[PDB]
Amino acid sequence: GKIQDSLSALGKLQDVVNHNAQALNTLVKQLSSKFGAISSVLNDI
Amino acid sequence: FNFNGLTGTGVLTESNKKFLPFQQFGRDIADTTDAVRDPQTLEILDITP
Ligand SMILES: *[C@@H]1O[C@H](CO)[C@@H](O[C@@H]2O[C@H](CO)[C@@H](O)[C@H](O)[C@H]2NC(C)=O)[C@H](O)[C@H]1NC(C)=O
Repeated sequence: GKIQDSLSALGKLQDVVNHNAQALNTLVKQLSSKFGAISSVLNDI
Repeated sequence: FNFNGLTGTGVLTESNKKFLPFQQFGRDIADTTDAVRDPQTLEILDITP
């Protein structure tokens, strides 16, 4: 019965979610970079 | 579509965003155009692939 009191810990499970969310947020943000080019919208160019 | 220079593709739908008389096109998080405002009617429309 004392186990619920200690809960109401799971940081190892939240870290897995965070690491993937951070890689997906970074992957999308890297599309707004010119890399020394003229612009970053394949249309403009 | 082309909205005064903005070249793209997508479906146009009625929006519920509010650009203030000084706003022309609110991009979303991750820096991609998500809404435009007509160039002679001032209607705000959402865009989506
Ligand atoms: C640019 O000129 C056009 C002329 O066709 C204008 O369109 C008209 O605008 C009036 C005012 O709201 C409407 O009553 C008419 O119905 C419109 N014409 C058509 C064919 O829809 C337009 O508003 C002008 N744009 C600007 C920014 O002045």
